[PDB]
Amino acid sequence: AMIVKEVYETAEKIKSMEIRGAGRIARAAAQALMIQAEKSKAKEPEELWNELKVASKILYNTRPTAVSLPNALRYVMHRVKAAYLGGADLETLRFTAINSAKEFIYNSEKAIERIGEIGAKRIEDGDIIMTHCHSKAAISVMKKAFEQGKNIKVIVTETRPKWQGKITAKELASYGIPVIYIVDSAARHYMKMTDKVVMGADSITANGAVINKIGTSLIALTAKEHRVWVMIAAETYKFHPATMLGQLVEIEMRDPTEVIPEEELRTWPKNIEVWNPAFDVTPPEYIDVIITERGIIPPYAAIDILKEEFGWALKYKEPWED
Amino acid sequence: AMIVKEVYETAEKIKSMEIRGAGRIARAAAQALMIQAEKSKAKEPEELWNELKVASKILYNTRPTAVSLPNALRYVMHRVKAAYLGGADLETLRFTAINSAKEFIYNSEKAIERIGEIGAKRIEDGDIIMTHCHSKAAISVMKKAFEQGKNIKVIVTETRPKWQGKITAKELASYGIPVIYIVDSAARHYMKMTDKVVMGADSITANGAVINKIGTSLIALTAKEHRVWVMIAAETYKFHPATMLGQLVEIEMRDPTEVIPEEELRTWPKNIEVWNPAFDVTPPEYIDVIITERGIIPPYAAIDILKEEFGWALKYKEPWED
Amino acid sequence: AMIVKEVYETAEKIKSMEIRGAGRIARAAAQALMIQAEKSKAKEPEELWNELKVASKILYNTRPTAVSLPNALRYVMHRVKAAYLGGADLETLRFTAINSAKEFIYNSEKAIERIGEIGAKRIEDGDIIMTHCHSKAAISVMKKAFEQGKNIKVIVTETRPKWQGKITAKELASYGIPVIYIVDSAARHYMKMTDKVVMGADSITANGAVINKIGTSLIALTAKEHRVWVMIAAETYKFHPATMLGQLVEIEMRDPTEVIPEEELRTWPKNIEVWNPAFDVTPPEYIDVIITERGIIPPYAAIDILKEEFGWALKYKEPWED
Amino acid sequence: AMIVKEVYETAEKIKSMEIRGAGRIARAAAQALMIQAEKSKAKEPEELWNELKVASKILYNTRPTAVSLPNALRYVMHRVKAAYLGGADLETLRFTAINSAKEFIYNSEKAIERIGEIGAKRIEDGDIIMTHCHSKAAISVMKKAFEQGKNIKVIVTETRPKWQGKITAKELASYGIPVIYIVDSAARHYMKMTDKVVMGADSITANGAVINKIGTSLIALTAKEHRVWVMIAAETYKFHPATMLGQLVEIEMRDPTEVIPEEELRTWPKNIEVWNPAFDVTPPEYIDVIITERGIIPPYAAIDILKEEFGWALKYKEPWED
Amino acid sequence: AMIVKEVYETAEKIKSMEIRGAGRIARAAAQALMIQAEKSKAKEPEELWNELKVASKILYNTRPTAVSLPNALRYVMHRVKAAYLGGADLETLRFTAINSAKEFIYNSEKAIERIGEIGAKRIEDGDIIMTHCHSKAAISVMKKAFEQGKNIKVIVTETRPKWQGKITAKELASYGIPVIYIVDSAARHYMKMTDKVVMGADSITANGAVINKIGTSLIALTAKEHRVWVMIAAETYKFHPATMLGQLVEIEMRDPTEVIPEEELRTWPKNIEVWNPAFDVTPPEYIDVIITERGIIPPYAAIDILKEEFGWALKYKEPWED
Amino acid sequence: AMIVKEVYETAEKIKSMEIRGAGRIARAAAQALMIQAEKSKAKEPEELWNELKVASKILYNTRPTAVSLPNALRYVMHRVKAAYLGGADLETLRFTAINSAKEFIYNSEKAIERIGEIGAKRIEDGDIIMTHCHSKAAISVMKKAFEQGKNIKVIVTETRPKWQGKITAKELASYGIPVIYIVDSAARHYMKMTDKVVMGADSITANGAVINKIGTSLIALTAKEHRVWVMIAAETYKFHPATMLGQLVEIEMRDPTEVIPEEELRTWPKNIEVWNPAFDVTPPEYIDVIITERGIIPPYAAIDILKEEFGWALKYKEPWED
Ligand SMILES: O=C(COP(=O)(O)O)[C@H](O)[C@H](O)COP(=O)(O)O
Ligand SMILES: O=C(COP(=O)(O)O)[C@H](O)[C@H](O)COP(=O)(O)O
Ligand SMILES: O=C(COP(=O)(O)O)[C@H](O)[C@H](O)COP(=O)(O)O
Ligand SMILES: O=C(COP(=O)(O)O)[C@H](O)[C@H](O)COP(=O)(O)O
Ligand SMILES: O=C(COP(=O)(O)O)[C@H](O)[C@H](O)COP(=O)(O)O
Ligand SMILES: O=C(COP(=O)(O)O)[C@H](O)[C@H](O)COP(=O)(O)O
Ligand SMILES: [Cl-]
Ligand SMILES: [Cl-]
Ligand SMILES: [K+]
Ligand SMILES: [K+]
Ligand SMILES: [K+]
Ligand SMILES: [K+]
Ligand SMILES: [K+]
Ligand SMILES: [K+]
Repeated sequence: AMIVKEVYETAEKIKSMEIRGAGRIARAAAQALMIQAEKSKAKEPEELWNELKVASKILYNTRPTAVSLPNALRYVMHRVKAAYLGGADLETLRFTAINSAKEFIYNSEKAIERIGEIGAKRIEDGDIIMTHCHSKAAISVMKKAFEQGKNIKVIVTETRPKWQGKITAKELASYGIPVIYIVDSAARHYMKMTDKVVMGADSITANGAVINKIGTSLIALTAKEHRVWVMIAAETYKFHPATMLGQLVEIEMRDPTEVIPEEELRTWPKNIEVWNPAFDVTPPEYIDVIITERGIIPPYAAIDILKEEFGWALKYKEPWED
Repeated sequence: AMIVKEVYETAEKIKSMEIRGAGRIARAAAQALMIQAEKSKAKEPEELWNELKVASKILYNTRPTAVSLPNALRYVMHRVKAAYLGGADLETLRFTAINSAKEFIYNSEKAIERIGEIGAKRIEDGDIIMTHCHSKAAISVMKKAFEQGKNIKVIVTETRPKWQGKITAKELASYGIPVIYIVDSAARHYMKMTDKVVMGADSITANGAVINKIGTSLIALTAKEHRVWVMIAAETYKFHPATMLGQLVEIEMRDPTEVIPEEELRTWPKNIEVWNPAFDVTPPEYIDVIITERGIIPPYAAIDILKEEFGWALKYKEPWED
Repeated sequence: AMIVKEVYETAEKIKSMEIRGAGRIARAAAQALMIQAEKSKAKEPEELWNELKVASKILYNTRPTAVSLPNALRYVMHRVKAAYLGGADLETLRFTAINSAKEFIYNSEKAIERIGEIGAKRIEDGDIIMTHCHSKAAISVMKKAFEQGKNIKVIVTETRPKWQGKITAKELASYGIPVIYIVDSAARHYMKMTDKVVMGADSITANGAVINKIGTSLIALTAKEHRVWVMIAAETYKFHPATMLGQLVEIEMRDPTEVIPEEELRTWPKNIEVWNPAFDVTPPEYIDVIITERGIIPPYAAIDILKEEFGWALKYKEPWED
Repeated sequence: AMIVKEVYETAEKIKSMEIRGAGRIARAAAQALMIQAEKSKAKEPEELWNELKVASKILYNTRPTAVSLPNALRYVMHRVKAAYLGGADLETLRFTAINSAKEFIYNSEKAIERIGEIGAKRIEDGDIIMTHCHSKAAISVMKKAFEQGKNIKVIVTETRPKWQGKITAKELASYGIPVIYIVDSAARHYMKMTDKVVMGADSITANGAVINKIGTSLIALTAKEHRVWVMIAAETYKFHPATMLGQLVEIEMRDPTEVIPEEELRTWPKNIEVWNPAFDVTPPEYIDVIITERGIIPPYAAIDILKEEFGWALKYKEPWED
Repeated sequence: AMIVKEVYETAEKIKSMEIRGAGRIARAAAQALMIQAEKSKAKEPEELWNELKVASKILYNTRPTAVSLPNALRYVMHRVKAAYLGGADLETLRFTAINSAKEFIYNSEKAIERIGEIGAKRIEDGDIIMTHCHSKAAISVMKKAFEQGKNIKVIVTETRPKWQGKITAKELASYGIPVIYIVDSAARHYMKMTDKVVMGADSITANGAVINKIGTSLIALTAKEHRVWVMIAAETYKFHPATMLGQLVEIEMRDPTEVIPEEELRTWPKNIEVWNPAFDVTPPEYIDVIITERGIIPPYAAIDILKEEFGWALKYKEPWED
Repeated sequence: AMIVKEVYETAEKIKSMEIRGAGRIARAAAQALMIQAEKSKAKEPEELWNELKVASKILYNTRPTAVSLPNALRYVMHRVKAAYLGGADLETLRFTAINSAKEFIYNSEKAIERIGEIGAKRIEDGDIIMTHCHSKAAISVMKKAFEQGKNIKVIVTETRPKWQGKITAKELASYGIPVIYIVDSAARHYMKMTDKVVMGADSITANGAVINKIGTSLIALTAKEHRVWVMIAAETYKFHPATMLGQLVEIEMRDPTEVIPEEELRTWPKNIEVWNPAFDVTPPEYIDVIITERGIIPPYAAIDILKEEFGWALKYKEPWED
């Protein structure tokens, strides 16, 4: 297949984390499919279809843990598959792909804005909020509550090894929100003064577990310990359909040099191994609510989001497979 | 008073953490008093006594949290005080100081070796041990168990912000112990595969609480969560006499530029504050045993170590005060 | 608008708690809209519509915490509103108000009887049951169990500050049920002998939390500590629609002189503040089941009752608004 | 009245536990109805209908606790009853009974197979799995994970008093799976080395509680203590519809001589009573997932399985009742 | 036999709770013995000895639960008994009684002062403290922290049925301390805002359990739930020696008319029983420290206080017994 | 050495468990050293010393887990050793062996009686008590309570694999105590009706952990879940000195054919391994008190019993070593 440059570059940027965060990765995948479709020099429906399948596979094979990425490719490719198999001609097939992409992208933006509005109602004047990593859905909540006049402060954890917390601290301070920045290890120490914990998600499973940046689960555990509300801000496309049929979520292991720079690491002895898991699993007993664009649910209702939105597709193969 | 150079330099090195770890800080303080005494050009007992009081105050005012430092100065200064007040002449007073210092220093070395031997009996062939920071008492335990032929591995957490875990990983690997190095945030994720947790202490309180490097308490919490043994390796001079009469232990707050380098931090906006607590408090319910040079105790027997060894001195003022 | 006397009187009696209990308040509110529609001297539909709107606002601004009140008002006014906007003449609009209110009242009564039949199946012969406040729904359960010939005893807590427990003790004893009356403080001490706890609700939230009379959450906490089943008897109109989209339930703060009578309180020093929250929040982890007129549910299924009964109205404004 | 000997023999064998296991019991009851219908010498539909009702009652009165049995009888009898009341003639009613019986049996076999395929995806290479009693649904899970090439080992508890664990041990070993066999008392002692607990169910209630062989609740309690996953493998026909309306599940008390043999027991004095409950109740907080043939659910979604499959029947009497 | 009216009046006042609080009751008993000895018209030592024994018995039979009372009687009577049996003459035995009484009283006053000084060091500036009942030992703590210039605020629970919280509220406010006054039921609701719980004790047992005013156990349970420190301020004479040898502490059941006044209660039907326990048992896992006049201890060191102070007396009968 | 027949026989009977129970084993071991000293035909002290050493080694290499055995051996042999090294002639050494052994036996018997008197004070009229295995110390408690006229019932668990519970059930019933006999698996199911749990010990460690018959820790876990008091009746010679200096208690693994009789086990597949741990470890958090002959202690005071009774011997070698 003739795959445009933009697919390869998007995929590279997803792998190296120049494009990061689960929502954004998903939109970048949709965007990459859109562009494959705009620029295809294919002449028959079958050549575009083959290109879109191949592009989808390229994009799916970047980072495994955030289900947002394949849910975006499915959103597009289910619709493209149905049009192709229904006898669509070339320009019809192209436009199904382009318009599906745009639609996912728009709904993603709108879901995040609505999660903001719903989640902000739970934030109260004077609240100290602790967060972790950098999540646009969680930030949407904190930004909105501040826009409503509530005087909040946010405790931002630095989020080793990639320092996502620096992104969050700078962004929240740019909206005028006072920030306290701490190392991850200090989360129990400051949990007494915290009123709420607001974090994002990469995948949410059928039984209510949340997969999110390495350390989330520790934060949640000590939050529960201290009876501090744990709120997870997550779009419907963070819910993981394959877990309904027993699939385990793969935890991505990333390069040890994100932890210890190559310069330093090559001087270390062989009998030291560096392990660098980028995500951990938080069980539902430590989460009080998930804030989606359709409402607040307990984590044990994740299964209902999945049955409503994604169950239908589980009988079929992935829409990009042969 | 005429204070020798070595007192000022020791104190500076303690403050900047070029001399670090609670045991070592204490020995460096004893050592500094020893040298003030060796080199004093005082002519009367009262001039040396005044110099030793002043030196003690200099040393006490470096870092507040590890009670090892004042317990060492007390060990020396109680003995010096009693000799001075008993009418000691100059050379007698000098030697009381020098010999007391040496004695603390020797007993410290021997206590750590014995903690090693006692703690190693609790480590079993095949054990995966998790640790935090860099503690010579904890390391003594792991080194000894490896010397006994037990095939162990150690999970070393990096210990932000000062990276003490790098010291530990390199030291344990130099003895031939296989090391797995992880960020602090990954401690819950790897707690399932961990058999034992072995950490040090800076201060242990009357009710059994352990004050140790920022993050210890999170590690302990998730250890308890997973029914993983939490063992604290601590010399008797880590027990904190003033807590028997209600004293709270001060948590040292260190410079924000240890978290975010000055180059980067000066570019950040004013409405971000960086908080850098160097220690946290682990309650006794999350500790299974303390390994001292006199045995294994439950954390609730800390009070007995204190009553035996230090209660006597609480009626009196600090031995270096006027 | 020409608001009839029974509306003002009902509103004063809800406010002063001469009419109290969440179900009874809701039925009284529907009865008041009923009497307004009956006696209105309106000539136009637009005039009666406007009277019912104003009556509704009066009734809604009485006590904030029990969502039964607005759910009753909505039940009548969604129906009145749809009639009005579909051109109903005067007598059609009138009958729609009167009939919808009678429907609400009749369904409320049947729901309570059915809650009793369902809940009584979980009560066993010889059971000691502890309750709190005065809940018609909880009493329905206990009364039905006793009529089945189960030999029960009920421990009734006094329920400060308003003494609702006196109502409960005399009601149960007048049905022939043996009663043990205790102070709220004694709930842990007698939890060892209790087999079941049965309490009502004022509001149940999307995440499964139960808002009920101050003290409820303490009793639930210690029931859970002791593995004593906590059952909340509640009608579907106790479920709180706005919590689906993030709203917090307002906790009513009633007058200090309910706690300390005015004649005593005026003599107390100024630096004493009396705080009188009329409700607390029991988290779903301390509740075993909610008994609704449609069946036994776990508390985390509250979101399903809400989705199916109330979710449709949330995109619209309140049916009594301009 | 003219009941074939296969109905009586099936009943005897259920009661004596020659036919045992909840799914197998349900298959054997459907089969017994099948045979009554095939061999009936009835000449009129009302007479066949009577035999099916009497045979249903005889099979229902065998063992109380596993709801699979009545759910099987209902599956056949709801269909038979609708055909009888719809005017079906003899051969039509006969066929309805035979074919409904056959479908239940075939659905049961397929459901156990699908549970295996779904549950096996949760099992990872190198897993130690603990199980209890003998459950074909739990075994299907382990058998499929092993066929996928996962090197698992299974800890099998003996399961007093009837020794069902001997069946499990010999069966898993015949498939190639290594087994560690222990007494029920040792389950906490080996919970440290276990990665997963996989058990079956007799009845699952509307609140998510699982009723299973005596001792299950203990294993789940200590598994929870240790953060070991508890997975319950259970077909939809193990869900108990009467619990939706408050019914308590009856715990079967079996003969004391299963505990102590008759010869020994008759020598014991009369102030010893032997108590032999065959099942216990595990609360939903100690269960991570239930694996049904429709997917993985949190136990709190048991109510959703009940609503969509069984709720409809609750307004009617039992299809075998007069 | 010739008992002075002050003994009888002291006893009446203890029984009616005109003299109340464990420490005050013990002081009043020592004082009553003092007065019997001062005013005795006995002419022989055996006759004074008899009066002291009879008066001890009368004071012992007033209120059972607070061990301070018998410990005060023992303090005086062990000394009196050793003087009588050592041959003391009249004036010698008289003086032994007077002076032992005086020492107990003076030691009690000093002990409460020292508890204040020790406990106040645990209180930090800005602390919200919750308390229960009226305890002079707990109040000494708050009063001293305020005198040190810590801006504290105290949540005082009303303490039904005798309203001891009104004493506490008015007393702390008279010292300048702001008070929030609430019903006992609201303790969980305000536990989120509380930094510390500070209560007293009637008896502390050999296993670390604290027996204190009804409701204490509830407050400690929810404090533990919230990670709020529970501190018990208690003199050494609140430790219960008979528990070392297995004795159960008797929980006083007081008149029902303290709960419901006589006038109302006589109108109630006979199938209502009012139960009025005046104390409950808080287990040691819910207590962080006991603050004695000898220092801070974990509750598990209660046995050490008992061993060193009281153990000696357990082989003897009560010093007032024949 | 000329070892008498009774030593070899006693050692075989400990090994085969014809002599079992930790206290009884200890008394049998002392009785065997006694008989060796009685019948020895030694001529020199050095010869008898050497016989007693060898006899001791034989007796110690029988069963490893109950420290009562070596503590008995030490009791006799510390004394024999000190006599020998202080020049005792033949008859003096002999008498020292015989007398020390008789002293151990007499003190063991008195300790058990006294444990009974102390423990029975914690048992109340109407109590349901659950026990496990067969512990003379626990039986002493129950038997004394029943002789005081407390109307108790005892739930006795069968205690697989060796059925020690049959011994317990018949012993208690022969004293007139009502007995309910159940399988170990049923302990959680009947924990709701139990008021107290009373069990023995084999070894108690420095950190407060109790090593007792397999299953003990499970019963303790669920007692704790249900707030049922767990009391361990144990003599001071059940406390384990070497744990003070870090030693782990060896858990005895007994023969697989205790679980599955040889005639059945030889027919089972090779990939089944039967594991038969005779003991487990109950952590101190699940124990309320230890009842020793010196009084009630919390489990965390085990270290005090050890320090005062046994600590002195730890710097020396075992008194039967070369
Ligand atoms: O764990 C991360 C980022 O992972 P990484 O940095 O590894 O992509 C974020 O919390 C989620 O992705 C959700 O973010 P959002 O709410 O922005 O979707
Ligand atoms: O918390 C630290 C180091 O603090 P820092 O790096 O701030 O000195 C170590 O665990 C203890 O000091 C004990 O170490 P040791 O066992 O070596 O005394
Ligand atoms: O909290 C209360 C009463 O509040 P108040 O007395 O302040 O109105 C009752 O438990 C519920 O309202 C339920 O009662 P019911 O089941 O009767 O609706
Ligand atoms: O409790 C038992 C057997 O009871 P019994 O031995 O008393 O029949 C099994 O775990 C379930 O019945 C599940 O079995 P399956 O998964 O085979 O249905
Ligand atoms: O329980 C009470 C009072 O009981 P009552 O009101 O029944 O006497 C107090 O908390 C303690 O007695 C401590 O008091 P203090 O610290 O004053 O000794
Ligand atoms: O664990 C057992 C017996 O082990 P076994 O039967 O394997 O010897 C008993 O509970 C203790 O030994 C205490 O018994 P006692 O209190 O009688 O010493
Ligand atoms: Cl709310
Ligand atoms: Cl051990
Ligand atoms: K907090
Ligand atoms: K582990
Ligand atoms: K109970
Ligand atoms: K495990
Ligand atoms: K708090
Ligand atoms: K119980």
